[PDB]
Amino acid sequence: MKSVITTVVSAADAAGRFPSNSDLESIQGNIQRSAARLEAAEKLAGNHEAVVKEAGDACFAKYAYLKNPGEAGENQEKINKCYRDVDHYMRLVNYCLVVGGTGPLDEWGIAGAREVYRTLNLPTSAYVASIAYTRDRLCVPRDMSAQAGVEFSAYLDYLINALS
Amino acid sequence: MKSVITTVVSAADAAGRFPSNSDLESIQGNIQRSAARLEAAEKLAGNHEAVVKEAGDACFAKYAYLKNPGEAGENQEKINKCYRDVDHYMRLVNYCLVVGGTGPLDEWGIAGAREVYRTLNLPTSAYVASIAYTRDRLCVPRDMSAQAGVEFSAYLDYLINALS
Amino acid sequence: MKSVITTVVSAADAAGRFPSNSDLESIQGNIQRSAARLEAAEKLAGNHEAVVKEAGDACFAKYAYLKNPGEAGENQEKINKCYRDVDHYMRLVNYCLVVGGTGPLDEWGIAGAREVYRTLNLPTSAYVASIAYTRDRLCVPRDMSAQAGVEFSAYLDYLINALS
Amino acid sequence: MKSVITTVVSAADAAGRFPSNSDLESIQGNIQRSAARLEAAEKLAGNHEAVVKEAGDACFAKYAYLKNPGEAGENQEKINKCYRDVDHYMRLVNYCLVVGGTGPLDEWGIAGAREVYRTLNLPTSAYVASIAYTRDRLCVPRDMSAQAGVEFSAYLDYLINALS
Amino acid sequence: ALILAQNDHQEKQYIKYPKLAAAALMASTEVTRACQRYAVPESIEEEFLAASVDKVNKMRGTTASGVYKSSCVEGNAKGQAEQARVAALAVAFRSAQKSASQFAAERYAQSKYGRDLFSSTHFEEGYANTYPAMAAAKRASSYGY
Amino acid sequence: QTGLVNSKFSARMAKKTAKQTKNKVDEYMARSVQRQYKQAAVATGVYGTQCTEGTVKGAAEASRSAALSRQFRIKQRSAFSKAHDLFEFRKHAIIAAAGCSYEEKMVTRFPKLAAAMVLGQTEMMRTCSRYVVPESVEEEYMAASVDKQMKRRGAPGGVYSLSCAEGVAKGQAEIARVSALGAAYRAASKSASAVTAERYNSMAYGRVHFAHGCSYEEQQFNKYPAAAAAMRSDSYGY
Amino acid sequence: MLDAFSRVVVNSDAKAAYVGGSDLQALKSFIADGNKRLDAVNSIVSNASCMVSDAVSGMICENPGLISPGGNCYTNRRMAACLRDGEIILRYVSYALLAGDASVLEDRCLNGLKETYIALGVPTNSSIRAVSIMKAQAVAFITNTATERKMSFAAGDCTSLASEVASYFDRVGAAIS
Amino acid sequence: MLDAFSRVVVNSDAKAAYVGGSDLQALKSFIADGNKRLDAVNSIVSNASCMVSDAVSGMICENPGLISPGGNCYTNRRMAACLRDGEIILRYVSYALLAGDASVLEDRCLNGLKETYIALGVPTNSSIRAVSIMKAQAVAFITNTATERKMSFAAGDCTSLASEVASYFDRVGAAIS
Ligand SMILES: *C(=C)C1=C(C)[C@@H](Cc2[nH]c(/C=C3N=C(/C=C4\NC(=O)[C@H](C)[C@H]4CC)C(C)=C\3CCC(=O)O)c(CCC(=O)O)c2C)NC1=O
Ligand SMILES: *CCC1=C(C)C(=O)N[C@H]1Cc1[nH]c(/C=C2\N=C(C[C@H]3NC(=O)C(CC)=C3C)C(C)=C2CCC(=O)O)c(CCC(=O)O)c1C
Ligand SMILES: *C[C@@H](*)C1=C(C)C(=O)N[C@H]1Cc1[nH]c(/C=C2\N=C(C[C@H]3NC(=O)C(CC)=C3C)C(C)=C2CCC(=O)O)c(CCC(=O)O)c1C
Ligand SMILES: *[C@@H](C)C1=C(C)C(=O)N[C@H]1Cc1[nH]c(/C=C2\N=C(C[C@H]3NC(=O)C(CC)=C3C)C(C)=C2CCC(=O)O)c(CCC(=O)O)c1C
Ligand SMILES: *[C@@H](C)[C@H]1/C(=C/C2=NC(=C\c3[nH]c(C[C@H]4NC(=O)C(C=C)=C4C)c(C)c3CCC(=O)O)/C(CCC(=O)O)=C2C)NC(=O)[C@@H]1C
Ligand SMILES: *[C@H](C)[C@H]1/C(=C/C2=NC(=C\c3[nH]c(C[C@H]4NC(=O)C(C=C)=C4C)c(C)c3CCC(=O)O)/C(CCC(=O)O)=C2C)NC(=O)[C@@H]1C
Ligand SMILES: *[C@H](C)[C@H]1/C(=C/C2=NC(=C\c3[nH]c(C[C@H]4NC(=O)C(C=C)=C4C)c(C)c3CCC(=O)O)/C(CCC(=O)O)=C2C)NC(=O)[C@@H]1C
Ligand SMILES: *[C@H](C)[C@H]1/C(=C/C2=NC(=C\c3[nH]c(C[C@H]4NC(=O)C(C=C)=C4C)c(C)c3CCC(=O)O)/C(CCC(=O)O)=C2C)NC(=O)[C@@H]1C
Ligand SMILES: *[C@H](C)[C@H]1/C(=C/C2=NC(=C\c3[nH]c(C[C@H]4NC(=O)C(C=C)=C4C)c(C)c3CCC(=O)O)/C(CCC(=O)O)=C2C)NC(=O)[C@@H]1C
Ligand SMILES: C=CC1=C(C)[C@@H](Cc2[nH]c(/C=C3N=C(/C=C4\NC(=O)[C@H](C)[C@H]4CC)C(C)=C\3CCC(=O)O)c(CCC(=O)O)c2C)NC1=O
Ligand SMILES: C=CC1=C(C)[C@@H](Cc2[nH]c(/C=C3N=C(/C=C4\NC(=O)[C@H](C)[C@H]4CC)C(C)=C\3CCC(=O)O)c(CCC(=O)O)c2C)NC1=O
Ligand SMILES: C=CC1=C(C)[C@@H](Cc2[nH]c(/C=C3N=C(/C=C4\NC(=O)[C@H](C)[C@H]4CC)C(C)=C\3CCC(=O)O)c(CCC(=O)O)c2C)NC1=O
Ligand SMILES: C=CC1=C(C)[C@@H](Cc2[nH]c(/C=C3N=C(/C=C4\NC(=O)[C@H](C)[C@H]4CC)C(C)=C\3CCC(=O)O)c(CCC(=O)O)c2C)NC1=O
Ligand SMILES: C=CC1=C(C)[C@@H](Cc2[nH]c(/C=C3N=C(/C=C4\NC(=O)[C@H](C)[C@H]4CC)C(C)=C\3CCC(=O)O)c(CCC(=O)O)c2C)NC1=O
Repeated sequence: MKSVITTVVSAADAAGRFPSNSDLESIQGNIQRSAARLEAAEKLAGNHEAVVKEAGDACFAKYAYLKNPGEAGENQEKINKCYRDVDHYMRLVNYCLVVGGTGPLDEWGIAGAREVYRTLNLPTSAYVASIAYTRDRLCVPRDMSAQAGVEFSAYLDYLINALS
Repeated sequence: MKSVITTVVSAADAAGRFPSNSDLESIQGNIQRSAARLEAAEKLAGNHEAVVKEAGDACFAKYAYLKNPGEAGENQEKINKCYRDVDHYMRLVNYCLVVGGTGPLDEWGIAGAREVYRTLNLPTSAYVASIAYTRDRLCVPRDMSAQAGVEFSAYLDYLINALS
Repeated sequence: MKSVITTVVSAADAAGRFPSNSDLESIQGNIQRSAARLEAAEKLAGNHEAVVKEAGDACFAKYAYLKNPGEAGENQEKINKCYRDVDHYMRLVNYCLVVGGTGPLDEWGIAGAREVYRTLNLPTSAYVASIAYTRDRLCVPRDMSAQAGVEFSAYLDYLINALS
Repeated sequence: MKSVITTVVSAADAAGRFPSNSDLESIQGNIQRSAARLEAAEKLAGNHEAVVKEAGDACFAKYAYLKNPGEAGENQEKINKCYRDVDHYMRLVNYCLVVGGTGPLDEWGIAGAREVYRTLNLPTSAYVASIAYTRDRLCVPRDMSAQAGVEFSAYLDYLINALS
Repeated sequence: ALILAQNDHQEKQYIKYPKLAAAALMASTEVTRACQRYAVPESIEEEFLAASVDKVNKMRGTTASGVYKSSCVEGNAKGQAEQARVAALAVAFRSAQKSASQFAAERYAQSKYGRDLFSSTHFEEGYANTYPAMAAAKRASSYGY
Repeated sequence: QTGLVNSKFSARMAKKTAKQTKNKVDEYMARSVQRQYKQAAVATGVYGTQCTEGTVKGAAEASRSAALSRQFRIKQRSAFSKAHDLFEFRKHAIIAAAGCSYEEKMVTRFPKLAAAMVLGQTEMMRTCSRYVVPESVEEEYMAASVDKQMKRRGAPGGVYSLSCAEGVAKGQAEIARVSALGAAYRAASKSASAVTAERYNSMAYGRVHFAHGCSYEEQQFNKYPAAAAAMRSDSYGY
Repeated sequence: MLDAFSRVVVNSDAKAAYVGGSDLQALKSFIADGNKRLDAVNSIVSNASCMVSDAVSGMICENPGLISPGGNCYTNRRMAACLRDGEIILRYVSYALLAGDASVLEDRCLNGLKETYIALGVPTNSSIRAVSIMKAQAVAFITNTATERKMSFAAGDCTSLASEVASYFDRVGAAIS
Repeated sequence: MLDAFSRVVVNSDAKAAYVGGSDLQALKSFIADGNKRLDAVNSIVSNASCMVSDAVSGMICENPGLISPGGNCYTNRRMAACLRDGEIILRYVSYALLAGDASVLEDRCLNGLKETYIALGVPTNSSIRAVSIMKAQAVAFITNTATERKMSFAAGDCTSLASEVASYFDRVGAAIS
């Protein structure tokens, strides 16, 4: 759970000091920008069951060769394990704009994620064909406020650049 | 030395990453506080040698014995050498209020103090007889404002929290 | 605990050695010098109620300012406990004379010294102020010998030079 | 070179202390003890051509199988490379009378001696045969005095305890 | 000069005209930097080894009895001899200010300079192969310094 | 001008000689491998508390003047004691290069990179002294059994040496006293997944660096791993 | 180490449900009184060095049987080591006081210290007196009922987040005993 | 480590002076241009895993002679080193983008980097290509003139932020050669 204020107080443990004025002023900025993203949370979290039906096949419009005989998205027990798993990555980033830090990113989608994609023989470039289409689907008029798709947009291509 | 950003840029240096949205928000409190936090920079630096005279003899008001032979303040230049240092003590915290972080007071003044005052035979309470006269000489609306004022006292008794 | 004898065993412990003809040969001096250093051990012990009283206020005869409230040396219950401390100092300085080194003083007095005089905000030179009255008061033809007057005073200034 | 001086200063060096009361009396015993440990050294130096010669052929009297072909006494020069190697030890234990510890013996004489002999086919059971001949041949009124004979004996059997 | 001439004409140019044979030696050390004034020793033993040979090179700046010759002389007027000192250090700060590609060039050159004109044996061309600045300080015996 | 010996006044050679550049390429390569292991220490932006410098008002600043003055002692060694750990650090650092010819190209090149990578590999896997404590006197008397064996290289002939030197000034090792006893408490309350790798790799740390053929000692390591987490090389006298 | 932000999401993933708008009841409130939080944490550090001479010296005056031969805190090696660990229970809670959860302290301090409080001789009786006064002083140091100090404040309410300074220092005795 | 908020307290130090009232103008302008200075960084580090892959292949399609034998980027191992040190370089100029001073890099990356590619024989002219091509993408990300990613922003002056990422990027080229 990497966060904003857990990132602050740890060096005051690691160097062993007391909380001064310099340590608390970082969370004065955790008033304004903490608020502006939390509107975009439930705006996404109420509709996470709907946006997966255009997010999943956005990979499969690009990669329909994963439905070949002897493949990764070939059949219905893998298809319904695909359509179940595309929003798990968003529930990671649903909690990202809840705490404000990158907690469930660096806790549940990093360690060995480069490994088990190669080890379970599923393409690493497949999810980036599934979720960039979600990030490149931004109409700031009908989505949210102006700044609410600024930090929120930066997560959805962080997983693009971290995973591959 | 140590700043508002130095910890959160080393928390991405020791991690070895580009700065995430955790420390992207860390500079938000840097700009909400600077409206009146370097207010006390040149207000102090326009009035610094008035308060070296105001509290610099208010330690000799408490301890009026220092002119005896054997201890430090027994001749004219030695107490004149005191007034340099009590200028220096709101030098390197006047640095700190615009630096933000607590670097150059630790980097120069407050660390290494216990070893040199033991050797040079001078009481560390005989300093804080001057510093504790300053914060109760500050006025809440008259000298600065309130949110300006909280960043004066809480640096001033944090000084004697590490001097005592 | 450090002495002549408990040095050379732990010196010859980790070397995988049996004590050879330097290890015992150091103790060959430690029997004749024990006659001259324990001549002063009990004369201090047989007249210890003298030094606890007209040196503890003679300590105050150059540090008299502590008697004021706000400080910690002001009233009788903080004289009831004040003379108790030098009782622990006149005890601990007696026990070095039956050891052959600065063993019990460093183990019991110096460990933890510098951090409880200043967090109690006691001026640590006032714990040296008693000892200076003690040193040159012990004359040669009356109290101790010439060869016992030197080494108890060589035991004495270790408590001078370590406190500040 | 482990001397009765050097054994105590390294003990105070690594801990970071001055020469204290544990160190004043530790070398008090280097005058009244070395009033007799020198007494064997001028006795050994003026009678070393005979003491080495007596202890030399006492080895060859006991183990007369060294003369055989294949062993460590078969030729004239291996006769001299044996009568030399006791003159080395009768210098080294002369030297640690002058040091007063084990210094010349444990550094230059016995350190790794159980590798040269076992590789060069030298019987270390014959080395203790050639040393122990003089270990009783000293005569407590005739070779030296009894405060010097216990001194000279204690350096021989430490060498005998090493090689065995 | 006879043992660096490439031509048989150039040999004749040095035998007949002595002021040319002089400056043909001197010009070769300027361009192929095998002077003392261009040699920086790369170690503390070389700074001893270079100092060991010019104690003999300065020893011919004095006569057979030890009185000073006219050759080694560092001043003629009031203040000139001090001005020669403040001069020569700017040569020294710029001798050690070459490029990384030109220290490599005179490293092999001073080794070649010592073993061509002064060495006749195998040990003499061993101190030149191993320490170039020690061979670079080998002067040409027509000077005094 | 003349040589430095005679007839000349001030110093020369403000030029990095060929040995002098070899030290800097060693030091840059050593600071990189130092910082790279500490990236394996803290694997997030949240600090793992084995990076805890000090824990009282002054112990953090007190760790500074001890660490560099200790490094001064490693610089202050003899010609023998520098030629020894030259050859001795590298063959431990060969061993950590498990099957890589490329790393053992440049560990015979940079001896400080040999020195900087051997001890930080231990601190990455926390297979060293104060990172793992035994559970009972079953292993406590066993783990400290090699501890008195290790300092036999420290004091060679009874007289102490500067390897195990603790304090250089008044009141230094007594703040080091209270610090590492907190590390002895900081070693006591680690995670569940954490401690179940410190033991099961210190029993592999000894079997490659110290065992070399003895299947008896492998019984000692695989039942008592904390006795191997004190074993070190000859270069540290302690 | 978590905070009260990251406290509540470890059960939301444990039911794998998204953070709803029903969850915003705590999150509207905490950011709004967030300036009411750190406006008391200034007072916590501003009596740091004097705290280990207030409650700890308020303990020896309750029982002088510890400074003579016969006490656990008899020499200065253990006189300091009681008040040196006085200020750590100031220190670790300050990270947790602004965090809104004790995830900072209860792993690095409160787990393992109970058995560290076993082997020494530190009394269970004197293990609860200092933690009450250094709670009841910070009860006052939030409320500014310090009888000889009233410092600078944006006046109003702070006694709502004075509930945590009692809700934090009860689990010291609940887990060491 | 230093930065522009703490560069002045180095500058005021050696003349024994303070932070005067007229020197604030670089720093009072900082906190108002900081709202766009934070709007500059997340434009860069969103696309950052492409930025080394855009650039070092730009050295490959410029010079294909290095993937031959004899080249310093031939083997499959050494390009894993190269892409690693490709993304190191912008990871540290991104720090000076938030710091505003060069005192991040030549104490952590440039001191001796000139000499540590000397003994490794890394061709320093090729590393200049991996510096400048990264710099060209940086100014196109700041001014948003790069073709195929259109990011929303706030309008206003930004023409001086790209002016300083040139000054940092060419400096790391200035000290490697
Ligand atoms: C070889 C034939 C060859 C290349 C490889 C390529 C390298 C190169 N690219 C530029 C300009 C840009 N590079 C960019 C980076 C990326 N573009 C993308 O679409 C993704 C996001 C990313 C890689 C992950 C960008 C954004 C630009 C700016 C233009 C734009 O608007 O896209 C240069 C410098 C200028 C140029 O030469 O075109 C180079 C050298 N070009 C090659 O010729
Ligand atoms: C594993 C985390 C880590 C890294 C990376 C690191 O460099 N140190 C640790 C934790 C850490 N330490 C500090 C602060 C200090 N550490 C020291 C000790 C070192 N500094 C030195 O100068 C020397 C001598 C060569 C050593 C060993 C010191 C002195 C400090 C400063 C404390 C003080 O002097 O008051 C920090 C905090 C850095 C910050 O953000 O301020 C961390 C996380
Ligand atoms: C490993 C080298 C060694 C030998 C041999 C040995 O006996 N002790 C060590 C080093 C050493 N230390 C001293 C003196 C002191 N050592 C300590 C260490 C403890 N304090 C700590 O904080 C820790 C970490 C857990 C430890 C082990 C202390 C407190 C002292 C006293 C300092 C003093 O009184 O000056 C000595 C020399 C004297 C001695 O006999 O111990 C040596 C060689
Ligand atoms: C000629 C090479 C010499 C031989 C042979 C010798 O034994 N001494 C040389 C001649 C000589 N020079 C002096 C006095 C001075 N020489 C000076 C020049 C040196 N100082 C420098 O900084 C440098 C360049 C790095 C040089 C060459 C200076 C200056 C003096 C002092 C002049 C003065 O007026 O005092 C003497 C006199 C004895 C002496 O050493 O002072 C001689 C014999
Ligand atoms: C005769 C009574 C001996 C015996 C002696 C031999 N020693 C031989 C060689 C040898 N011995 C030493 C150790 C000795 N020399 C020293 O300088 C010192 C310390 C200062 C000591 C203790 C060394 C190092 C060597 C090898 C070098 C040398 O020649 O001195 C030797 C020759 C061995 C051979 O030629 O194979 C002999 C015969 N041999 C005996 O059996 C009894 C014990
Ligand atoms: C369909 C669009 C996807 C796809 C989905 C599959 N995932 C399979 C197994 C699997 N994947 C993960 C990672 C991800 N899923 C999660 O539930 C979580 C976190 C809780 C993460 C990070 C996990 C953990 C698992 C195993 C458990 C599970 O089923 O969720 C899978 C089965 C492959 C196989 O059995 O060989 C499929 C089909 N896979 C694809 O290739 C496309 C891109
Ligand atoms: C005056 C209010 C005190 C007092 C002051 C004295 N200080 C003396 C010497 C001294 N102090 C320092 C540390 C100080 N100087 C600095 O420049 C800085 C940082 C910027 C600090 C913290 C130093 C280094 C020195 C020695 C050099 C010098 O000032 O001469 C001093 C003279 C002692 C002596 O040299 O004999 C005095 C009298 N002493 C007092 O009694 C009052 C309470
Ligand atoms: C009197 C001339 C002094 C002075 C003395 C006071 N000391 C007080 C407490 C105190 N003193 C020591 C040092 C000493 N006492 C010991 O028991 C031992 C070790 C066995 C030593 C070295 C300690 C450790 C303490 C704290 C615990 C205790 O009370 O023993 C004290 C009471 C302070 C209070 O009640 O808060 C006084 C008055 N104080 C002075 O002002 C002059 C200089
Ligand atoms: C077994 C662990 C080692 C050992 C190491 C020593 N560490 C000393 C100080 C110290 N070292 C660190 C580790 C820091 N360096 C790293 O490379 C990494 C991660 C990769 C980290 C975190 C820390 C945190 C400290 C201070 C705390 C401490 O250890 O007490 C040190 C000097 C004495 C000392 O203060 O401990 C040593 C000797 N000790 C050994 O004998 C083996 C080689
Ligand atoms: C362990 C031995 C030991 C001592 C010597 C005394 C030390 C000592 N002497 C005196 C009291 C005295 N002490 C001395 C001794 C001396 N006066 C001098 O001027 C010289 C410096 C020195 C002799 C060379 C004398 C002469 C008195 C009588 C009154 C006085 O002069 O102070 C007092 C005050 C209490 C009293 O009246 O007795 C004390 C603590 N106590 C001891 O426990
Ligand atoms: C036997 C000795 C003995 C003491 C020393 C005191 C110690 C002490 N003080 C307080 C109570 C308190 N203690 C403090 C502490 C301090 N006040 C300050 O100005 C400083 C910051 C700091 C001392 C350096 C404060 C601020 C209060 C609250 C009341 C107040 O002072 O306004 C309490 C708990 C409630 C109470 O009884 O008041 C105790 C036990 N009591 C004792 O029985
Ligand atoms: C980064 C620097 C920083 C600080 C130093 C603190 C300081 C601080 N406190 C408050 C603001 C406040 N502080 C209090 C606090 C109190 N009122 C009381 O009656 C009690 C005595 C006390 C705590 C118990 C209240 C009631 C408010 C206003 C309400 C609110 O801000 O939510 C404000 C906002 C009001 C203003 O702009 O002045 C600030 C900056 N907060 C910070 O962000
Ligand atoms: C914690 C996350 C966090 C941030 C990243 C910043 C985000 C940020 N940037 C700007 C605001 C701005 N940002 C820019 C920057 C640019 N405009 C361009 O056309 C260029 C492409 C680019 C410069 C390189 C400009 C010009 C403004 C307007 C000036 C201003 O509002 O300060 C604003 C104010 C306007 C708005 O509400 O959006 C905010 C909140 N603040 C935060 O709290
Ligand atoms: C903290 C400081 C730090 C850096 C500055 C970087 C850079 C860096 N790269 C390498 C090591 C290397 N670096 C490169 C990179 C290149 N070679 C080229 O010709 C190109 C110009 C460039 C490609 C981008 C290669 C190819 C190697 C390995 C060489 C080899 O395997 O033989 C090394 C030596 C370490 C090692 O070899 O393992 C360092 C320090 N990494 C760091 O950790």
